[PDB]
Amino acid sequence: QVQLQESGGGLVRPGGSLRLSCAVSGVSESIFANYVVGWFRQQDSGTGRDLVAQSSSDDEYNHVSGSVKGRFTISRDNAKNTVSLQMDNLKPEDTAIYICAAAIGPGDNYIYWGQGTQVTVSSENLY
Amino acid sequence: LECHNQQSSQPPTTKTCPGETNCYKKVWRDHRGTIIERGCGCPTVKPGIKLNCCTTDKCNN
Ligand code: NI
Ligand code: NI
Ligand code: NI
Ligand code: NI
Ligand code: NI
Ligand code: NI
Ligand code: NI
Ligand code: NI
Ligand code: NI
Repeated sequence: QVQLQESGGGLVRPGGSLRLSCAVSGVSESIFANYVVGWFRQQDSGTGRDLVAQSSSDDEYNHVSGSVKGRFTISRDNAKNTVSLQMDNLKPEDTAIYICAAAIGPGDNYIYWGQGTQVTVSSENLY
Repeated sequence: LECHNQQSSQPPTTKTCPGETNCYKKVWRDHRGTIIERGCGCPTVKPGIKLNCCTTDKCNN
């Protein structure tokens, strides 16, 4: 069965960078090439799950949201079955839970969903 | 599950989709002002569309 594992969360100081990654377990044949793998940001009470990036072989279904354009970048190792989201110049406003999702194909619905990983940008003391 | 489906700022309407645990609110600007399309499920999306997927009933407002 397909199951999505995320990795890379934590606390980043303002202006730093950090790379999340989402590995699609299942499809262990490694023929998931065209899973439209999405990265969503959930800022708790504010807003539900906001699509921040979408990764597909199909150009029209491979893009980044304009809000983070220029700061975030997606990468793919289809062979190793990973979809990474590198986040540079991280601002406090980017503090949120980032979740991975996978659709079986371009235009189909995100039916697979990830665990979630917290990203915190603040510069404040962690106790 | 239950989710809205009205377009942009028409009066709130509902659509019941049994089993669908996620919902969506898509926004694109277009020539004719901010257009909004709400519905069931969490769909993959073409370029330049503000997608927001959601998890509770009638939460894609
Ligand atoms: Ni939002
Ligand atoms: Ni192309
Ligand atoms: Ni292109
Ligand atoms: Ni692009
Ligand atoms: Ni700020
Ligand atoms: Ni198409
Ligand atoms: Ni219900
Ligand atoms: Ni029902
Ligand atoms: Ni409502």
